[PDB]
Amino acid sequence: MTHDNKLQVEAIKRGTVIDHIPAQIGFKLLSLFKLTETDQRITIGLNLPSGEMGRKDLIKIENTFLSEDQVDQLALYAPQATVNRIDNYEVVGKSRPSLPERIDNVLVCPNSNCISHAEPVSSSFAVRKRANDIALKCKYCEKEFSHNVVLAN
Amino acid sequence: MTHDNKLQVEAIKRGTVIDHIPAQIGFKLLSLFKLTETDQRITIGLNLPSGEMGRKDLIKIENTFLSEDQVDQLALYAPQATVNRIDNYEVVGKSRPSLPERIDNVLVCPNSNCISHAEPVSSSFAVRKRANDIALKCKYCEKEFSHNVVLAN
Amino acid sequence: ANPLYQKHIISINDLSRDDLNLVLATAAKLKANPQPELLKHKVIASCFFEASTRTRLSFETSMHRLGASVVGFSDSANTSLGKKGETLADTISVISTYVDAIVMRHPQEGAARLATEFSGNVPVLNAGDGSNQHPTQTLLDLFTIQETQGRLDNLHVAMVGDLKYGRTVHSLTQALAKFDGNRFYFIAPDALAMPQYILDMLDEKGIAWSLHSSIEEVMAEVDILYMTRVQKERLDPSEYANVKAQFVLRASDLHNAKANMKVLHPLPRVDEIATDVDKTPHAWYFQQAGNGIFARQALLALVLNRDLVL
Amino acid sequence: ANPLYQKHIISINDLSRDDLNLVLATAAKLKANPQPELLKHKVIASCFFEASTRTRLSFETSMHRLGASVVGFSDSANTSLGKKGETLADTISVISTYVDAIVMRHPQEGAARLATEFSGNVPVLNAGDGSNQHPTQTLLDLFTIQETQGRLDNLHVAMVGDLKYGRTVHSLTQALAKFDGNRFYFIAPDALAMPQYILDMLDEKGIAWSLHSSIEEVMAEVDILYMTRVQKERLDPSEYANVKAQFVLRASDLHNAKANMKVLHPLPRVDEIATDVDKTPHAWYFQQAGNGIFARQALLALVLNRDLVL
Amino acid sequence: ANPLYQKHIISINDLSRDDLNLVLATAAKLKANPQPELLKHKVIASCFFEASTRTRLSFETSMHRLGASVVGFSDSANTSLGKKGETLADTISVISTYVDAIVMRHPQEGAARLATEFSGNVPVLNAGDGSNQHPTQTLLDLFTIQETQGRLDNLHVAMVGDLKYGRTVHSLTQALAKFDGNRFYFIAPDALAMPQYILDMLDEKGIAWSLHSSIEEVMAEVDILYMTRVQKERLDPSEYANVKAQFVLRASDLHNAKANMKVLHPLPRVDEIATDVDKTPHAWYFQQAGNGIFARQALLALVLNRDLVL
Amino acid sequence: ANPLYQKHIISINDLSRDDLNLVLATAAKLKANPQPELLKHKVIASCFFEASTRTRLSFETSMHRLGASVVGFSDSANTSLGKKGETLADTISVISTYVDAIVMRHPQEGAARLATEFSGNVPVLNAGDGSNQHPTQTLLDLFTIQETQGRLDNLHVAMVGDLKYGRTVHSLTQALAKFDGNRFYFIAPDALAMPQYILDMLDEKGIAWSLHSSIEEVMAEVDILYMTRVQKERLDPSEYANVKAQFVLRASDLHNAKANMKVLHPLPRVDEIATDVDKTPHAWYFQQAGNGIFARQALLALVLNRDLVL
Ligand SMILES: Nc1ccn([C@@H]2O[C@H](COP(=O)(O)OP(=O)(O)OP(=O)(O)O)[C@@H](O)[C@H]2O)c(=O)n1
Ligand SMILES: Nc1ccn([C@@H]2O[C@H](COP(=O)(O)OP(=O)(O)OP(=O)(O)O)[C@@H](O)[C@H]2O)c(=O)n1
Ligand SMILES: [Zn+2]
Ligand SMILES: [Zn+2]
Repeated sequence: MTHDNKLQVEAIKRGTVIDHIPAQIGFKLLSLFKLTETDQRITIGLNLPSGEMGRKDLIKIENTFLSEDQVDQLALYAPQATVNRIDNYEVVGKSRPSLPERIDNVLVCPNSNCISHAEPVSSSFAVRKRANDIALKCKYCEKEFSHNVVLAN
Repeated sequence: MTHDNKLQVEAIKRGTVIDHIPAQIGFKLLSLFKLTETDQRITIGLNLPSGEMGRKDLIKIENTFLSEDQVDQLALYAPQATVNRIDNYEVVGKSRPSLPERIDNVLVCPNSNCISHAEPVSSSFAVRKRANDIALKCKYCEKEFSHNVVLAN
Repeated sequence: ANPLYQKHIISINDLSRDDLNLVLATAAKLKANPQPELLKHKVIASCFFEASTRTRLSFETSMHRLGASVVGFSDSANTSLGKKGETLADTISVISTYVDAIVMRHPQEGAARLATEFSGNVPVLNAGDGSNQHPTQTLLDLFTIQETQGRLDNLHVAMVGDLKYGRTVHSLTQALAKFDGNRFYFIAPDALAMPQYILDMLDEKGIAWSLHSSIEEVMAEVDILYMTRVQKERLDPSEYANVKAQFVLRASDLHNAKANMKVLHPLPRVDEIATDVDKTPHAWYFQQAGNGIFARQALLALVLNRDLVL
Repeated sequence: ANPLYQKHIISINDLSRDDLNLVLATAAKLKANPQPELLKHKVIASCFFEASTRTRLSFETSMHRLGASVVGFSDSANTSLGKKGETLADTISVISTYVDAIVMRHPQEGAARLATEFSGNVPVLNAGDGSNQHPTQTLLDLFTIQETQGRLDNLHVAMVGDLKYGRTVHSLTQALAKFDGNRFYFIAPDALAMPQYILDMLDEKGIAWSLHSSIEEVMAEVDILYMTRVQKERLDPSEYANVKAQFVLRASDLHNAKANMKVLHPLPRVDEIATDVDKTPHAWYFQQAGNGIFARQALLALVLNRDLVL
Repeated sequence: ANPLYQKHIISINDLSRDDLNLVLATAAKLKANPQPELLKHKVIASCFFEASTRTRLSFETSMHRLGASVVGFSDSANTSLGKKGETLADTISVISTYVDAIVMRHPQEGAARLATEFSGNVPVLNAGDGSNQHPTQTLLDLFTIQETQGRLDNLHVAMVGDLKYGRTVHSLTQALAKFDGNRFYFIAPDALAMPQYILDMLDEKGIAWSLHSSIEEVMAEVDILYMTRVQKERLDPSEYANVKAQFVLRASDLHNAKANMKVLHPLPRVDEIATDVDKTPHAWYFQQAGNGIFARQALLALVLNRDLVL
Repeated sequence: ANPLYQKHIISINDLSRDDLNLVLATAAKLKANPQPELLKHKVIASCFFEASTRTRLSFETSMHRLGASVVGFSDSANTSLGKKGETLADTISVISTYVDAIVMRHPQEGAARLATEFSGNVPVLNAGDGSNQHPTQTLLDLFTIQETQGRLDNLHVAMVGDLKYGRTVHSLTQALAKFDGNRFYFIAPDALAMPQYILDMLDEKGIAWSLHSSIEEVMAEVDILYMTRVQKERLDPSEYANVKAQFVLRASDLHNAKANMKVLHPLPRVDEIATDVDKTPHAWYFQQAGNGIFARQALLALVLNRDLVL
């Protein structure tokens, strides 16, 4: 309980707040990292006014603490987000995402002939070379693509 | 104020508030009805407490009025949802969803030989409350299925 | 301008009683005085994405008997379309750029109605879409019941054979349910029974029907006996053979048929109607196929012509 | 007698500027007042040794719209010719013994010009010979540039796609180089670049061209954007995908297009032009295909008629 | 000698309760203490006139783990024997002069029984003959049921799917009906239900059976759940997709099953068993396919070796 | 145990310099003093979902020279597994309950790596997976280079042909780049040149490479000349035939080669190597294909046998 309001809503006790999500990445992250399949109270604010991006998104998941590698999976979508972990209304922890070494499940090999399309295996890509611009190599067909390309189909 | 409910959350000046979404339909509806593709502030609550109705979800979308047709769509999913419009800080209309006569776009034909599957076509089903269920007849096939078979997929 | 003018004939469920009578009275007039130049200078596409000779030769002869030109393909065995992922929306957006009506058969249900969303103003007439509709087969059967019986109402119509998957008996039961007082007798192997959505529509309209197990139970009362082929793969070889291959008609069975009774079969008949039935007055399966010409001609005349001269 | 009278239309390199204008002004007249009996009593052979539905249905509809009869075959999948080693000289020496013009497509380059040495006086019109020519596709594209732009000279024409093996962009660059002041922008993956013999002919005629890597670099200045399909097997699956599948047009890209800009694609389009482009005023790919009828009609009218009435 | 020494293995109908237990007893022995030189110098023929590579690899691996040699073939659209003209009877008469045993799978029923009259003293083992029999599948199913449940009597076995045409479900019911007190639940789509002959036999034996509509209503009482694949050709796409909220199994459905309940499937399992079942302890279809090695080793060992002391 | 004992052999990328030398060391041992009962009682599966009979016979002969048993298949337009519906994952899950090792060649990339997650403790050895990897070809190429040159470091290797799509030339360059001081010459048609990733890797390692236009300009400095076949589908006939005075090798071209220079080719060699080369001492492609036996014997011996004392 603390005086919420909607331009920057307030206080969950105990749980995670992913703030400074770029506009329109928030829903993407909800659906992609399946954050919603929990019985906990999630509160989400879309296209909000704030700390200078002007407009941002924010997600609040009480009682769940998603961390260290979970936070890193957020990196090519929301690299400039902050993952505050809250306990008894205090921000006892502030993480930011860094590039992971493996991004499972979420991507799709652009190579139409690899076997991963047709089967009970989940995608897996090795990540290379920070911010000057990322290369992702499929586990299975060992073909290396530009992230800009894996991130369309 | 307290017996918790509000604690500071989002009263809005004008907009639509969909309330009493059945739990887990809450995220379906954002996806399916493409409600986040907007720049307006949305504030969503999941697994919201409802001693009042078990547990529920609730989307608040401002400066947008979702009406008539748009409301009746939701009936297949959240059939006991009360949409509320607001134009100056309070409920100007409560609107329950009624079943429509046609459900376009969001639904797949179960029929794998139906031409809707391979083509640039928007799906369309004619709705029919045959007591015990709603049958849904595809506009291409003309094959009629229980709404439970189509929603299951 | 006539009601059917420039319409798409996609489903029987879309034609009213009125619409069906109009087509049938025009067939009767064209059968009586030919109009060999009515569609002079029209070019019509015969697109058979799935091959069907019986239906194609019939449709194109009747386009030829009203003076129209035909361009088209028969496929199933390759004729370069869908080449390199080309969608059906796109093929039809290109064919309607130059023909005046598209006749089409396609493997998937719904394909003629999709063609409709892309053909602009060129009418699309459905010659069969998978297990869904075949209007022009129901129009010819109806025409044949009418011409031989004198009416389309107050009939006793027996449907014998594979009723579960026979796409033509399902549409003829829906068309005939548009008219009054018809009584249906279904005679099918248990595995091949008339599906519930049919029965449920008959009940709801207060139309009488009943299941019988042999044609002898009902021959005496019957006006139209419509036979369908059982396809031997809807059953195993021994199911077909074992006791269910007795939905077979022979001359002997016709003894007590009313003098007006006719035997109809959309064809290929292979087993079900023995060759000795052909010599009887009740064999009307071949004359039914010849009526396909006038039914089909009538639809192309009504759809391409604002006003019809007769 | 008109210049084209009884000529063989085998290659674009054989038609002059004058010849190309004449065909285009006749197309414009026949599109404006039909001449449905001009080729009355002519019989034309549609020989498609290689199947091509799009092209065949178009060619035969336009033979039908001028009143001619068509006999012919589509093969690739067997229609008994070359049966038992019969040469193409021999098939053509026999077909020209009874038809009045041969339209033909064939897998090997040179085949329509060989037909010419054996057809006597029956004109041979080429509907495609392997990777060599396709005149009637260039005539329809030209007609469409002319009708939408008002001219064929002083154009800014962008050619986007697989330019190395796209047999139609190679002929349209040669035809357009017949006219003045056109400027070419080629946008191709490195593996699929416009071959040197093209570039070398443009340089030698003093025509301006340039390579760009995205359509955004040139959209603002462009009148005709001619897209071609990349065939996914000219590249491996991952080459296509990896960064080269971005020669794809979408509605968003059209923002700054001039109000007159048109998008042309010989078709099947499958990937390269997104479906939302269709709703824009610039989508002219389908109306381009409909113009195939008048371009094609005009060539058969000019080649079979000594004098033309208009 | 052992009772099955030099015997022909053609129908499950022909093996007594006792022969079924002998085979199963042996196969546990060979699984535990393998004897890789038991058929040293024997040459078995793997005549698959109908391809089934899973069954063929299981058998040939059974032949080689006992040290035997293998000659033979498979024939999806290929290799000479049976020809058309050359009879099966002459194929067998010639091959039984070359080998010591013949495993055969043929598309027509009774082919293996015909073979038996032409192989001389050479034993023939049926690997599938049309829709009639496949005894080595029943033998491994019982070995898996006996190896997970501890007995073959007093079981609550649920059989699910295409009970009308799964040859495996017809056989497994005959074989389990030689043991005592078994109770059967048959959960099938009523168009694909257990034939009246299986049921009439079961009532002559006094055995208990009941028919159910979804697995969820028996999940609680069951020991073996034997899923079968529903054969979508014997169905309409819409029929196929219509049934209830299906008869496919997922882990969610398993949350009530007894701890010793095992899900069996002859394979392939396209759709009816979801991947999440694969990780539960109740999943046993892959282990069932490995027991195929020990069941077929057993049969070959008893048929070709006079008495066995392992 | 040995380092490769029970390991999966899927990409050349995954074997260290040391593992490459162990294999090559073993293979010289087995060539010299053969051990024909080393895999006695093992049963290997030769799953060629894509036919390659040369590779399949090399492997099965490797399996039999070490005394192992073989079950499996090939599949140019044939035999059941993988079906369409039945997954590769379920095929492998079932076959890895029957055999001791799986050699597999599949048309889609990563199929062997997928397999690895379903074979349990059973090792899988890649025989080719789309355009990705074929490690047993690289292993025999290095064995032939080491056996003719005396070392695998400090070589002047010329690679010629389709460097863009030969999977073998991509692999051989990664493997030779784990050894020291090698200098690479790449003579290819610029439309078919070495990808930028091979070259970018080679420059990160400090390795020397240069690109040339015809073999004649490096003939003098070279040790290994590795010809590749130019894949005429990825080319126009006229393009194919246009290149220089070609990149095919004939004895005349060899008149300057060093005495220890050997010409290697993975085979087939339709055109790029003339028959007169076969009689020179520099020809070594056939001997290279015999070393395929000793390279694959080595791999199987180390994977299935715990430590090797030969
Ligand atoms: N019990 C609490 C305490 C804080 N917050 C959230 O924690 C987020 C940020 O943490 P904080 O350090 O308290 O505010 P800032 O200093 O602005 O964090 P930053 O500078 O990283 O944006 C705010 O969005 C606030 O809503 C919360 O929901 N519940
Ligand atoms: N300025 C306002 C006014 C109302 N609301 C929302 O509008 C909804 C309408 O409910 P209301 O009619 O005010 O009382 P309820 O009893 O909650 O409606 P119901 O009968 O559905 O429970 C409430 O959830 C409230 O949050 C809002 O967000 N902003
Ligand atoms: Zn991949
Ligand atoms: Zn449908």
